[PDB]
Amino acid sequence: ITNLCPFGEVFNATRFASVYAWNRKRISNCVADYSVLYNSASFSTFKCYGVSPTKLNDLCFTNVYADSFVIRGDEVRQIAPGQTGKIADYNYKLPDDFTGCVIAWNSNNLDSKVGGNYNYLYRLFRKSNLKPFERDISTEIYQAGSTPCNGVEGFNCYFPLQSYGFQPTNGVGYQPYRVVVLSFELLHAPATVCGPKK
Amino acid sequence: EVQLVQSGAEVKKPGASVKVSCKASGYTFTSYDIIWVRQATGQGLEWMGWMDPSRGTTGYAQTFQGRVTMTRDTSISTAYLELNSLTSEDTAVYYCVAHIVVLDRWFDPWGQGTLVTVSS
Amino acid sequence: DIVMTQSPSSLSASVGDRVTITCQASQDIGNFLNWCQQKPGQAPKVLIYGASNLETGVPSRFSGSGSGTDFTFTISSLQPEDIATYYCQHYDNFPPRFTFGQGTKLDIK
Ligand SMILES: *[C@@H]1O[C@H](CO[C@@H]2O[C@@H](C)[C@@H](O)[C@@H](O)[C@@H]2O)[C@@H](O[C@@H]2O[C@H](CO)[C@@H](O[C@@H]3O[C@H](CO[C@H]4O[C@H](CO)[C@@H](O)[C@H](O)[C@@H]4O)[C@@H](O)[C@H](O[C@H]4O[C@H](CO)[C@@H](O)[C@H](O)[C@@H]4O)[C@@H]3O)[C@H](O)[C@H]2NC(C)=O)[C@H](O)[C@H]1NC(C)=O
Repeated sequence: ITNLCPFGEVFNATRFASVYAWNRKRISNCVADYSVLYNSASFSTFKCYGVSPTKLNDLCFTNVYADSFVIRGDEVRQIAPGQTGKIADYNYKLPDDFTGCVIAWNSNNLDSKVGGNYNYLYRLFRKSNLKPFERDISTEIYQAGSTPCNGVEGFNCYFPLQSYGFQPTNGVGYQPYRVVVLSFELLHAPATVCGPKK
Repeated sequence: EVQLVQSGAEVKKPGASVKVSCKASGYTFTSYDIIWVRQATGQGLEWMGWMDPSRGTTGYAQTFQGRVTMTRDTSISTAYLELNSLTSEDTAVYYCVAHIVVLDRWFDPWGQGTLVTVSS
Repeated sequence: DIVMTQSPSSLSASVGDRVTITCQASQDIGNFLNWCQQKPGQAPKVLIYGASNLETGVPSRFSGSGSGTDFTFTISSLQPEDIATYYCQHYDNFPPRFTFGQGTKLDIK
C-alpha cells in the first residue's frame, strides 16, 4: 500500500464549518505522514493526548477521523478532555479518555470579515448537556421556563444560535481560530492507516 | 509549479459575447475559489467576480451585474467567463486568478491574461 | 465601501537608493493588505502578503510595514529589474472582494 492521505484537503480547505456543525471526515486505507504536520511552525497549538507527537510515524492506525471547525480564539484550550465551558458543554465535547491530537492556528486572514463575519454560529442555552462526539443541528426556539413558545421569540424565549463578530481589528483574544482535532481508533483491528516505513 | 494557462487574445464586434477560458494545473481545481480582474488600457485593476468550482455558486460586482456568467468544467479543470453585450470601453486584459489557501495564508497565482479587443 | 489611496502616483530614483510608497486606507482594514508588482506585459505577481511578510522566493530587498489605516512599501536598494508598477491590494474573505490602488511606476533616472 502506498498513497498520500488527504491531510492537505482538510487542512487547506477554504471554508470550515461552524462549531455547532463541526465537520467530520473519515480517512482510511492510506499511508499518512505526520512529520510535515508536526514540524510546521505555523500551528499555535499542537497538544496531543495519549500519543506523544514525536512517534506518530511509528504507529499503525485502524482508522482516523478529522473534526474541523472554527473557534473564537482565546477559548481554544477549552477544547480538551475534562475541560468544561460554553461550547464544550453545548457544541463539541471530547470524551474524558480521548486519544488523539488537537490542532489550532490563528486564521484571522482566512475567516474574519472587515465589516463583520456574521456567518459562524455557536449554540447557546441548550436544554441539557452534550454527550461526547455527538452532532446537534436542531434549530428549535429555546424556552427559558415560564410560558412556552410556538415558533415565536421574546422574553425568556431566546434564539439558540448566536453568531460571532470576527473582524480584522479584534485583538488576538477575539480572532478566529481553526481547529482540526483528529481522533485515532486504536482498536487493534486490521490497520488501514500507518506511517511511512519499509 | 502552479500554472494558470489562459486562452489567447480575441477580437469581437460590439454587442457580441466573448467566452474566455482559464486552464489551471498543479493543484486541485475543484477545491479553491477562482476570481477575475480586468485591467483597462490606462486604468488600474478592477475585480470582476468569484466562482466556486465545486458548488458552482457565483458572485459579481454590482457595476455590471447581470452582464456576465462564469461557468466551469471540472472534467477538464478549466474555468470560463462569459461576457455578453461587449462595448468599446470593455477592451481590457482579463486575468483569471485562483485563490489558493496555504495554511493561514492566501496564495494568488495569476495567469498571463487575455487582451480582448472590441471594435468594428 | 473601502477606498485605498496609494501615493505618490509616480517617482524616479537612481539604482541602489531606498524607495518608499505610502498607501492609506479610507476605513480600517486591520492587516488585510498585499503589495503586488506589474512588470511591463507580464501578469501581476504578489510580492508581499499580510503587509509585513514577504512572498516566498522574493529577494529580501523588499519590505512592508504599517497597519490599521496606513501602510508603507519599501525597497532598500533599487535594482534594474525593479522597473514595474506597484499596487496595493486589499482583500475581503467570504466575498473575495479585491480593491486596488491607483498604482505607482518606478523609473531610474
Ligand atoms: C497546504 O498547501 C501548502 C502549499 O502546497 C502547494 O500548494 C498546493 C495547493 C499544492 O499545489 C502543492 O503541491 C503545493 O506545493 C503545503 O505546503 C507545501 O508542502 C509540501 C509538502 O507537502 C512542501 O514540499 C516540500 O518542500 C520541502 C522544502 O521546500 C523548500 O524548497 C521549495 C523549493 O521551491 C520552496 O518553495 C519551499 O518554500 C521550501 O523553502 C522539500 O524539502 C520537500 O522535499 C521532500 O518531499 C518531496 C516530495 O514532496 C520528496 O520528493 C523529496 O525527496 C523530499 O523528501 C517537499 O518538496 C512545499 O514546499 C510546501 N509549500 C509551502 C509554500 O510551504 C501544505 O503542506 C498544505 N497543507 C498541509 C497540511 O500539508
